Amino acid sequence: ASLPHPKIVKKHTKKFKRHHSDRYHRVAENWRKQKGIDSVVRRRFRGNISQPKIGYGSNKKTKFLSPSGHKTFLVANVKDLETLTMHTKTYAAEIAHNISAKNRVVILARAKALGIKVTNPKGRLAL
Amino acid sequence: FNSSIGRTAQGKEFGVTKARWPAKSVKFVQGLLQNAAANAEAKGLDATKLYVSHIQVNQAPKQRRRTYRAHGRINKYESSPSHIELVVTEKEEAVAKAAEKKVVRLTSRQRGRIAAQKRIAA
Amino acid sequence: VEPVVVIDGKGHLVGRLASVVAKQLLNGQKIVVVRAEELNISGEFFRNKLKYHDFLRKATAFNKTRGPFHFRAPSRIFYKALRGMVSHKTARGKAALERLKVFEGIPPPYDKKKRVVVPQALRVLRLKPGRKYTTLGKLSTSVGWKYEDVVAKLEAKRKVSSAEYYAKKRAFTKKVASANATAAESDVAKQLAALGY
Amino acid sequence: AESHRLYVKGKHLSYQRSKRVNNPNVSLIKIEGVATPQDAQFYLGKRIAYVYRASKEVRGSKIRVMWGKVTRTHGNSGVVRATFRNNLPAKTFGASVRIFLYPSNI
Amino acid sequence: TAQQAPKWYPSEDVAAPKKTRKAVRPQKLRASLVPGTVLILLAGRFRGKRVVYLKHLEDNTLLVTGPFKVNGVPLRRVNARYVIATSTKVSVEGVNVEKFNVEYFAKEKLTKKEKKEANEIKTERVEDQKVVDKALLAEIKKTPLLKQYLSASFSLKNGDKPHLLKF
RNA sequence: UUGGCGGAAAGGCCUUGGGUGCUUGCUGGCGAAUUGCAAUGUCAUUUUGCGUGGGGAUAAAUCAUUUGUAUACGACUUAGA
RNA sequence: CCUGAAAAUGGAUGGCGCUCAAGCGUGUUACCUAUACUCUACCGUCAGGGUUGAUAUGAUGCCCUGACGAGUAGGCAGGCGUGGAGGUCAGUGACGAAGCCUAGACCGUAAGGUCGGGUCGAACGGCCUCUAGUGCAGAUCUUGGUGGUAGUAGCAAAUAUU
RNA sequence: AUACUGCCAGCUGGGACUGAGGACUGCGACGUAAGUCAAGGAUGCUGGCAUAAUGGUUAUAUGCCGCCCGUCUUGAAACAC
RNA sequence: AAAUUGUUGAAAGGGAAGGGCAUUUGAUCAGACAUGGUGUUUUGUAUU
Repeated sequence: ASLPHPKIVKKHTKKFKRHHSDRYHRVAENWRKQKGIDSVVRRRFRGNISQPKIGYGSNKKTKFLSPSGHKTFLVANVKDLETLTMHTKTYAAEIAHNISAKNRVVILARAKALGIKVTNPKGRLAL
Repeated sequence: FNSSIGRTAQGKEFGVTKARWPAKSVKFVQGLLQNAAANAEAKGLDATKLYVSHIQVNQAPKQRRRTYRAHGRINKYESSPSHIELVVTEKEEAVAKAAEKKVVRLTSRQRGRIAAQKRIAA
Repeated sequence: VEPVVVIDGKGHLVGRLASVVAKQLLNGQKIVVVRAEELNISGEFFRNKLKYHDFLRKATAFNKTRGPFHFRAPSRIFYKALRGMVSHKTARGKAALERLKVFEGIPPPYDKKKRVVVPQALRVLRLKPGRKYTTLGKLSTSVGWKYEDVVAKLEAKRKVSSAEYYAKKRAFTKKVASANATAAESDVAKQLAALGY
Repeated sequence: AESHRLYVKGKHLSYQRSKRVNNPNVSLIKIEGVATPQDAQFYLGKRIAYVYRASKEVRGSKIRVMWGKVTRTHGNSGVVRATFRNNLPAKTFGASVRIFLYPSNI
Repeated sequence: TAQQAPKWYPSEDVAAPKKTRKAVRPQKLRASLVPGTVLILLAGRFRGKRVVYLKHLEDNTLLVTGPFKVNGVPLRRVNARYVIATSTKVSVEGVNVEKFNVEYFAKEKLTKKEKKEANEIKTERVEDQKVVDKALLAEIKKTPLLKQYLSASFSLKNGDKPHLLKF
């Protein structure tokens, strides 16, 4: 398709889970930096969870890109498709979840008409 | 639910040491078994190949009472009622067999090797 | 190299042999050790008896049945050394100790087969001449091993059997060599020799 | 006749490691018959296969293989350092591996 | 809509790569393989099998043959890094070797639509192989035991250390 | 099978016998390809089946009852067609 | 090296063990590896700069170069999320909004966002701003609910029932 | 001549990791001039599958590592709360 | 909804469990080869 752009396999794919979220149910997995004085996670002891930081940032020339190489644009109608028309190979439409079935098939038909990629062109239909 | 209960010989049939004779639970369960047998008879089932295919007892809302303790204190005295459900089904043989075909993907080297083996075989 | 390596313990220093065997087991080689009663320890017999007496003194205060277990057999003494040199509380250590086998004397499946030597652990090659050493069988009998005489009798029986086998093999081999000499000095033998075989 | 081995037997021993930290990306290989870095040099830059068997047929076979190569020596006793396509499972410590003669130079 | 026109215009035209300075130079083969040397194929269908090296093809490959009558290896191409050169050598005089090339080893790649879900040789190719191997046998005959040496396949035995082993 | 030996964990080691194969000890004839320049390129364990069939002699234990050389309950020691 | 040299659970050159050592003193020399050093890629920060050729890039746009990156108390900056308000999307919706469940997917370093599949039936969201009763893991926090303990302690004074 | 030391803008060989990047450009090398180069960052050729094969997620297993968080404190895993 | 429970079922289990780095195995899943390519032997050539 295109050139082998960077961010091939491994920078950090694992989710950054909050400390002790597995220990307690009251503790959600949404990341929270440990502010404790004696916290081993904050103190960065060996064998502990890794903390989010700026070093993990993905390449600027590939950030926000999907595996297909397209940035995902949330679309609610053929008007958003029209604004996505001229950038087919770099953008991919994604129908909003609260779109009715008939309108969803309308967006799918229009996106097929102008070649715009859709990241969920399979919902609310049979095979 | 067997902590600190006694032991008996009548558990050796099940390989355990702790068994009891819960008369009230047995009466409730056998009443429900009779009800299920009646339901199956009304449905036209065999009633001789019937086996308990599903059974489940879960907790019900507690019935609250009070007990009186030393030094003018009040503690709960609660019953633990049961929601019992069971489904008796006509017993049948093995449901199905002949699993998926599991299409095989062979490379050029593998196809050449199998062709050579087939040619060598006589 | 080999699927199973059989080492006889006679003339070997317990620590050096245990270290070598432990490294081989970790590298993945199955090992059996025989003549563990004829294994050797450097130092006076009294010194090693005192060391084992300290080991015996070590035991759990509140339950000796869960305390350290002081095995008296020579093969189990060698096993204790090897288990000390192998990380035995992990699955890799359990695998290595399963790969290891130790015996007193040589049971049939191993006395009918080949026994190798470890020069790095041999007492003659390692110890300075004149330095005192100890025999594992004697030390084990001192600390309470009850089968020195039985193992000695069985080893004597096996040694006579092996001596008769060796006499038969030596006679057969010398006849083979005599016939090879008769059929020798041929073109094929001369060609092989001049080539370098 | 009875022998068809075109490789050299070796043992995957462990990972590259310090006393208390290991690096799974590099494995240590003991080549059979090699006891010195001098022969390790001849064995440098050579393909390695770890061949194992799985109970499930994946692509027409029940045998799976991991590919790597001897890259450089390790120590004074003929142990070499190998890097595989995927790091070895670490249950294969002291496990049989095959070192092939290719890419050949002799 | 959310926007009438994007103020920033992304690049649509793919950036053509600039002129790379990586020229191609002819491969330098190792000195241990000269045409006529007996090689040991180590991989493929004929792995561990002794063939004879004839020509260095233009696509960095080696043109070898069994000969076919000896061990069943036809006139093929192999890889220098996968062959093992030996001290044994046969003179390739009297053979024609300049006819074969990549055009000779054209593939005619099979199509994707044709898949073998259930389960030949050119007469010119077989005749060329016959002529070449006839000439090669006419050479090979004079050296004793060489025909059997090429017929036998190579293998590594217990105790064989290739680093200490001379080919 | 005849003749043995081997109880340390023998379970293996030998031996006179008959039938077949193979033999590269030496000389031959035919075949190999296209797995397409390499892909481990697949080769020698514990059991199961409404199996493929040849031999095969068709039992115990537990609960319940009982005993008291036993016993908190288990367990134990007996009896009972 | 030995004697001097004796303390209480069993016991510690880290352990095994080691005796021309695997001990002690001293010398070559090879070898192992830290988030350190060198080189390369990427992220961010900072600094120095280039850019008014088309009637294409709010020049807060694009681009070049180099250096740097620990962090409690604390400071500042840039962002995520919530309840309401003014605009706009003539935005989403009973052909299914909000909500909830889902070892299903994608994106962001992250706060989180978007989607796939179930349940559900009436409202709700993005963008530019305004506003605050705006983010919980703790406070022997408040209210409510629920566990293990646990079918456990126990339901044995007042003679006694058949 | 040769333990040695120092230098070579000396000659060969075997390995490994990496391949960042643009609409004319710069600095250079190579027979008495056509232009080509290893000179401001990888290309050429050839193979296998047109898929869970590579991968992402997840549950185990394995090697090494990993003390329970918040707080007071010079010092907390603490037999401190 | 959660805590806390009973049952489709899946895996683990020698005095805890949970976690990080890295693979393996089993389960599951997205991305990608009708993409803007041959002008006429297959066709459903104003549809290419």
